[PDB]
Amino acid sequence: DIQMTQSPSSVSASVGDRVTITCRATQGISRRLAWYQQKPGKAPKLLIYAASSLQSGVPSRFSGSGSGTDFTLTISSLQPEDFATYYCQQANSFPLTFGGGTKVEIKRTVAAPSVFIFPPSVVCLLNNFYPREAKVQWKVQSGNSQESVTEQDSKDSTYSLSSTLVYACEVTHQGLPVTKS
Amino acid sequence: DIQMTQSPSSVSASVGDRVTITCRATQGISRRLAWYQQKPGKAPKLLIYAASSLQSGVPSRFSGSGSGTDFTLTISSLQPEDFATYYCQQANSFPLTFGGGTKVEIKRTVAAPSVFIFPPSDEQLKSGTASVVCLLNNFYPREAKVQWKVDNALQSGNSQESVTEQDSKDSTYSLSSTLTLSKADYEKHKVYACEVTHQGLSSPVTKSFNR
Amino acid sequence: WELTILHTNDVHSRLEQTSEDSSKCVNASRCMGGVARLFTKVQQIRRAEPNVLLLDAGDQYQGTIWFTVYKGAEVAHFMNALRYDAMALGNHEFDNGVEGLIEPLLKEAKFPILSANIKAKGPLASQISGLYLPYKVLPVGDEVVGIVGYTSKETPFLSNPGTNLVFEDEITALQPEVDKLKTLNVNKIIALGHSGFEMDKLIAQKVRGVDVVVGGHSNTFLYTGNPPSKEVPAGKYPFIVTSDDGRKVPVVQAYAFGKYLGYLKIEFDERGNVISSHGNPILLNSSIPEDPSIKADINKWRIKLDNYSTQELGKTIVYLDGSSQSCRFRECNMGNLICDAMINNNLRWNHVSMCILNGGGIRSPIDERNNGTITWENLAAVLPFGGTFDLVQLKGSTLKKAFEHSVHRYGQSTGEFLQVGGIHVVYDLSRKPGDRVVKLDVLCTKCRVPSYDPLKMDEVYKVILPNFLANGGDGFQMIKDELLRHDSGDQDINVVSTYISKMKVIYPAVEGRIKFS
Amino acid sequence: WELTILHTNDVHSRLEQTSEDSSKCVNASRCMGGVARLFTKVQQIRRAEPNVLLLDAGDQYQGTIWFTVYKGAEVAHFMNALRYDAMALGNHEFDNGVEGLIEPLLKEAKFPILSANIKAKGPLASQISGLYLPYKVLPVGDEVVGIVGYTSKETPFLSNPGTNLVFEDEITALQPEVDKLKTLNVNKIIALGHSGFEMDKLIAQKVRGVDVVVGGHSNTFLYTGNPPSKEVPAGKYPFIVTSDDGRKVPVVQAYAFGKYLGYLKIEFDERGNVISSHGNPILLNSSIPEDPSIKADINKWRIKLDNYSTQELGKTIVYLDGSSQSCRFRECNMGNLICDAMINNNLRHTDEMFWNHVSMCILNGGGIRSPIDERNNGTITWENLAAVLPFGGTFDLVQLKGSTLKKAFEHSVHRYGQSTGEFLQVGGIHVVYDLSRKPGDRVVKLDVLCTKCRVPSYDPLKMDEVYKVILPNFLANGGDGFQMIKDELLRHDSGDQDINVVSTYISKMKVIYPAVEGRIKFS
Amino acid sequence: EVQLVESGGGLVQPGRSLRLSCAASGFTFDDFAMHWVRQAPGKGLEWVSGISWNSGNIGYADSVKGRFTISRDNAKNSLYLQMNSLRAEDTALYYCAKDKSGSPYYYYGMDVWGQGTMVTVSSASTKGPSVFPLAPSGTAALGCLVKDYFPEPVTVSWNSGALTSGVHTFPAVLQSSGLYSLSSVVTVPSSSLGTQTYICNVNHKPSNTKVDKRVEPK
Amino acid sequence: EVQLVESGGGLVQPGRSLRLSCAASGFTFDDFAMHWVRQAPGKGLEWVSGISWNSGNIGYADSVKGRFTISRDNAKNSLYLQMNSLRAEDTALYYCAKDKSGSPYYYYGMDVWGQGTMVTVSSASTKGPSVFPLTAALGCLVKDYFPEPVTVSWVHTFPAVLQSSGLYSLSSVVTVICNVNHKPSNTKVDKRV
Ligand SMILES: *[C@@H]1O[C@H](CO)[C@@H](O)[C@H](O)[C@H]1NC(C)=O
Ligand SMILES: *[C@@H]1O[C@H](CO)[C@@H](O)[C@H](O)[C@H]1NC(C)=O
Ligand SMILES: [Zn+2]
Ligand SMILES: [Zn+2]
Ligand SMILES: [Zn+2]
Ligand SMILES: [Zn+2]
Repeated sequence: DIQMTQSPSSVSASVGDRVTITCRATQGISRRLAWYQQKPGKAPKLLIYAASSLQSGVPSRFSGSGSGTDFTLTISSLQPEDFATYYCQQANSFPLTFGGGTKVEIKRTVAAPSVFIFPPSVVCLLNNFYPREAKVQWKVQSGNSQESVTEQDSKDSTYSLSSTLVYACEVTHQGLPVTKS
Repeated sequence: DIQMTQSPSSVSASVGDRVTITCRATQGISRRLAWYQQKPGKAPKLLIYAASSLQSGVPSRFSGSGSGTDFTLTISSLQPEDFATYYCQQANSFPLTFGGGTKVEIKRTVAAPSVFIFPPSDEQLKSGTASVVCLLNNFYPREAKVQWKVDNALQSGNSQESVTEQDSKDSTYSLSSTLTLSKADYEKHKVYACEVTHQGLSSPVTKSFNR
Repeated sequence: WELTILHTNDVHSRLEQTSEDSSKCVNASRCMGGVARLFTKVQQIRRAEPNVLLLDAGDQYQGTIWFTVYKGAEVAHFMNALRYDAMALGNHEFDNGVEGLIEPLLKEAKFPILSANIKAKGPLASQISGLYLPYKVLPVGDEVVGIVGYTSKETPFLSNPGTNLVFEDEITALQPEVDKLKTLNVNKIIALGHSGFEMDKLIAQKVRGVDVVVGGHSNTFLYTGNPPSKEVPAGKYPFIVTSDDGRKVPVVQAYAFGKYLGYLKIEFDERGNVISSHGNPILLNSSIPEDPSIKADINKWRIKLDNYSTQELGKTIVYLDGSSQSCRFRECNMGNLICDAMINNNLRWNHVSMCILNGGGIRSPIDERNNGTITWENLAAVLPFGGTFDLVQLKGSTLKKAFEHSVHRYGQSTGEFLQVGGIHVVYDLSRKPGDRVVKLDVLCTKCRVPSYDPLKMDEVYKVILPNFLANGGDGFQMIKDELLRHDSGDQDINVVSTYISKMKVIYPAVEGRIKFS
Repeated sequence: WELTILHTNDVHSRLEQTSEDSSKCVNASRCMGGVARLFTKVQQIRRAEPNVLLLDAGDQYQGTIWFTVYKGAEVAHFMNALRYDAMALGNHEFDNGVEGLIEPLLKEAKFPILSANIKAKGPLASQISGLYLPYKVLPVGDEVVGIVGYTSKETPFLSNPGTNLVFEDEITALQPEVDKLKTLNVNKIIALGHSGFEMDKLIAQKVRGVDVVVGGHSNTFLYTGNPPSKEVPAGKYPFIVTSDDGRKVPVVQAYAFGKYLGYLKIEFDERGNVISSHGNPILLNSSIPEDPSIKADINKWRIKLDNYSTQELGKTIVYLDGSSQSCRFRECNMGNLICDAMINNNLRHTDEMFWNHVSMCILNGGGIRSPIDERNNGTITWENLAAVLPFGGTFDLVQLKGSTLKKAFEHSVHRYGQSTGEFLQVGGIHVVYDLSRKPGDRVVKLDVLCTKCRVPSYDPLKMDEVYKVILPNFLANGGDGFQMIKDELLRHDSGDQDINVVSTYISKMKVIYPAVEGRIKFS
Repeated sequence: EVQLVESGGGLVQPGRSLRLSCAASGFTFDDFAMHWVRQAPGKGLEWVSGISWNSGNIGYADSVKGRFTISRDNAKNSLYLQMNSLRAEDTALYYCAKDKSGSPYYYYGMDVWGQGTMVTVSSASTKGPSVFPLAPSGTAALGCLVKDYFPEPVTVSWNSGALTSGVHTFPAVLQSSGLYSLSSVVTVPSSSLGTQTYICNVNHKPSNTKVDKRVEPK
Repeated sequence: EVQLVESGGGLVQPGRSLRLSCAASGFTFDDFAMHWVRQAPGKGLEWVSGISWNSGNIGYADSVKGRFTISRDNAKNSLYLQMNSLRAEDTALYYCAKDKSGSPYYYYGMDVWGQGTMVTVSSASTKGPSVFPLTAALGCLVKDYFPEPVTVSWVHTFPAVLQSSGLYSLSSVVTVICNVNHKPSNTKVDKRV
């Protein structure tokens, strides 16, 4: 199997800038590479079907490049409709493996998480934080917890998180450590 | 200046009811009279420019008549779009005075007011003033009387009144009477009653909070 | 009381200044007319006089390219700019149908458009109701003047009013309206209308209660004294008619094409009777400046005109040969194309297949070497006289004599030589004039399969002429006085352009319709 | 790297299978062409061979009832079903105008449509930019091939594109496009265009960097070996042009009407140069079965054609006398109407500038079968026209000598009085017969419309002069006698369908009124 | 087509001056007499001033005579009203109006009116409203009192538009201190007082003040 | 025009089998290689199977090889995926995708994707949600509900998370009555907090 790695795992870009996504296979696949774009709750759509070949009905904004082992998708002059997940797929031979995906997100200012507690299964809720990379601990506990993070908000473009297990929740995030029970 | 009088100040009319408005000048103005219609929040619209000449686009149900000192505007088969204020204007010579105006409003059955009293909020009491509100809700006709009896003593002043236009659906009126006092003055009395007299009520309605 | 009637009639969309002969303005320092110049004069009169009443007697629709492009929008726009007090429907107001009158003019005019003798029927009755009135009581100063209008009974034959309009007698339709005005305390009544000078005099004599008559449709020039231009007066201004009631009714006309502005001062008494009247038509030459605002508006609107004029109407494979040496001596491509345009416009009198056209009506050729492009400018150069093609009913002898006159003076390069369509004529110039038409065949009508049969002298035929031929132009006097029926039709350039746009590629040829022995 | 170019040109709305000469199909066992048959052949070639590139050189518009009913929607739909890779704009694509090109075809087509030498100006430049491209870079297999489109500069004279379109020179507009393509590292370039075989050779010789030229607009047949049908090749397939750079450029063409599928195999090296090129057009005859799904789709779309058959095309003021007692003995207004239809159809939209001035028409009297009655509210329907012209032929353009034309006219009255159908209805011709004279001298007057003259007029026939005339395909292929025509043709081009032409002319002439004008007389 | 646009109106300190302008379009400005007409809040029409086409005949109301000056520029199609020595009595919406008569010798009323420009002659500074609750005691009335603000325009809504039935917003009253007072009420079912939250939103654009008061039973 | 409709997906126990079907409408079915793709809830795409036009070339992902079976009926313009010996790792949305390339010898990605069919493999039975109550913030916790689809109204609605028992959990929060609708179990709970 031709395993394919896509970088970065997530890119935060502002409207109007250039986004570069790299895709590397485990072996040369000539220019048999495709780029797909997928919105939340929608089927993926084909943007590039061969290296540097734009799909019909797709803006010339997206540009494919590369050959052999390295390929690149460039979204110059980003627009609000381009904030989705992009996948590279090798079309060399069966199996036609896909990539890990690359999420393009709206870049906004850093926002501290609003922390709230809910005793009973204790719930720790983080509201309107940015960036998505927050960390939550219980210090009751290791494991026995689930973290659910919403997608980026349509208007506030922030992120919200809910972690479910004194039971004092501790939150560390680059916008700050807040401990509350 | 040619002073101009208009009668009546207001007339009650339903759909299909013939409406007559009389304009009387101080001196003879021959047939130089204009009749205007004004809706709330809109600029006046010229209906009649001579004493009887209809402006283009004005329905034929509007008619002008009269000459010299007395002029008349007649609306036969009144329509919902004709409930407005009507003004006469002499066009003899400068100054071009306007008349007082005549409000034509939708006639309906009598409606007794709903009387509510609102004592001053503690916020404005902390701010150094007291405002006592008396609300008459959904009454008809517009002729309603409000008195303020504080400690069974009538206050002629210190009161103001606001009245809405006719309701869009009910075609009724609402009134708000505000009694304004100093915080120290309001700290003396206790009764602060509002008495309402209206033709739709057999007896006046008194509302109080006694605090 | 003193009233100043300013009036215009038969302007025919003459928005810009024209020459002395009402043609295109070449020398701007010697040009008459225009709506800007008329605006200037009317503004002066209104600023100088207290009681002014600017009236229009109709025929404001049609005559130039302005109506071709804007189709009455320009007329309504510039009469609203000039602030006309009333208008009467002319026949030309129905040229684009009743739909072409309702939308551009009736719904856009800010003045009452009047006709007391037009009655609507059926579906049109509700659509046109209230758009045109039988009369209007206009307050002028401290008084009220009742203006009642009228239109020709010949409008169905001179225009396209439709089947839902009835044009009854002017007298018997004006009298009830004048009486209605009388019961409305209006004693000063103006009969404004479009029926010709003779019917204006008839209205003045017959209708009881009419004080002044303002008319059109006749291009009649009335002047008191020495006229200021080439127009020859048909009578004094105003023409005084002694009515049956014993009153002297003034009748006024202001020629046509906006060259003159009729100006009549009438002094009334308290009871509304005309004590007297006097005036003249003011000649609007270069001595009256054009209003800069109206002139700027004309310039703005005259861009769309020059944009439409340049555009391509169709392609031509062949040289159209509008040269005088061909259209006045032999069969030419252009005459055949024009006859085909007339016949196709009529057929698309529903079986008319005959056409004659004077060769003096063809002025300029059209060049196919310019990528084969035909524009409105080329066709306008071919037929710059602004006429219409009219249906007439003739006899075989009359057509035969017209064809003799067509070659009665051959060799002088005159314009009486006839281009034909649906007619095969063979001449013989050797014999004496009056018998040089050796052979004359025409397309048979009221037959299953058309064919060219010899012309019968005792028979009756339907032919599409120009106005010049139907009115004794370039000779042809036997045509004008012998028409059994005569109905005006569509414009010349409009018909030819419609035919060319319908036939995207045209290829006229000398088909042998006209032959010589 | 081996590339298989499949191409078609000048299909002319021949969706259903036609006969050997683009006429209506009669014997299914001997019919050729068709979208369904081409679908089967292209499917076989795609399944059997790796690098396959199906292209169209233009003129898919105009020619049959399909274009009158669907106005190019059927063309876009079935070329999407066939999955064309690219298409070049032709002169006939501008029939019905730019408005009739943008909406039916430019919007519905999924394949790129290419024309480098077409420039839009004025208000149209906003509404048409991006709908047609100067070139397209298509990945074929693991390689990438650029295709540059072009259209003949004669399109304004052969069609009605309007004023807002400028048709620049093919070479001067193709050179910057090819240079830009070679800038994009595209070493395999195909010039797919609609400017004619001669201009294709000129593009191959002059434009640097063009590897293959796929052309149209001329119906030129190229074959290497014994031809499979009646078409006589004008050269070898591919026609090798020695470019000014020393390279050898193939030029290919596949006749017209979907009868052939141009099939070329080219060998490219790593640098994109052509080492070898060989092939032959594939005759889509009855041996290739029609695809059942495409045939079912065609039958489904034929429902609207059948409904339109009863629709009123227009009205006639006069009785259209198409009876045999009239159109086979004398001049009949139906024959005049049909000749006017042929001439007007040819002059409105012409296949080539060679035929853009044709004003002469002949039509055998046996081709008119039934008359049209004006008592039915004057309406003319497609069914009545089918009754008039039931054979489903075409109206062809044919170049003859004066002697050939005069001998054809002599034959037309060689056996007069026997109700034979050789009596020719004429258009743009004035013929006078003297029946008393012996056959071979009965045509005592024969005047024809001059075309080289600035103003067309009827001049006497010249026997050594050369005249272009529109005929039925029945006459061009012999027919009711008339062997002298078939023997002495100088040039032949198939044309639109008969009933199609007549119906389109009647649609333009919303009211028709043909008469007996004296085109045929007797002394 | 005929259009009149006023401009130049605004807040004036008492005793100061202000020049109203009126741009005209769609008609010959130098053919009609032009008028300035008052309308104070809650009162009828008052004719302020009038000017002829050539400024030869100028008239003023007796209340503005000697203070206001009407003028016109026919080249720029503009009408001007220079108001001098202003006072609280001139607080009104001013319309520029076009006379119907095309004759300089007659007046036929005014057939074309502008949208009007508001002139507020008051010494009170722009102040943000204080919003107080009017708590309720079948149905109960509950409201918000928007007191002591300036200038006049405030917008009062309930539950961000969720309450549009029973909304009675009374016209503002100019208090003795020069500040405006207002009240808006809603009549609502008495059982809805314990569960439904009632919120009065007051917007004062001139002071950029948005206040949200939660009215409860209290 | 082009369209692909998927059917046959639904609840199934581990170790059982399913048969996903895909109907093609607006293209020549027997000309394009047809693929089955798999997207786990909240995860990326995973190509699981593909078949050629004549079924000669058949490919499976390494995780589905030996269990799944792709097939096609060109006469019915249909694509089938038989899924045997299913596991809890096979629950996902399945897309029936059409290859862009018209050449049987190449793959040009996938240009047409039908709306996915949700295949859920779990041993848990369908049961109603359990609702618990939770600047100030409030909310409701919707625990132990199955299957995945559920609606919460009153606003941050977090994605669902599978427990160790196979039952989904959910939480909705607001800034200051939670209404939970679960169609598969026909449950509607309005809990105030
Ligand atoms: C214009 O007409 C007037 C009035 O008849 C005349 O006095 C004048 O000479 C004319 N021409 C010019 C160029 O002013
Ligand atoms: C069809 O044409 C091919 C050549 O392309 C020929 O070999 C074959 O015999 C033809 N078949 C028929 C039935 O005409
Ligand atoms: Zn006239
Ligand atoms: Zn007339
Ligand atoms: Zn061509
Ligand atoms: Zn062609």
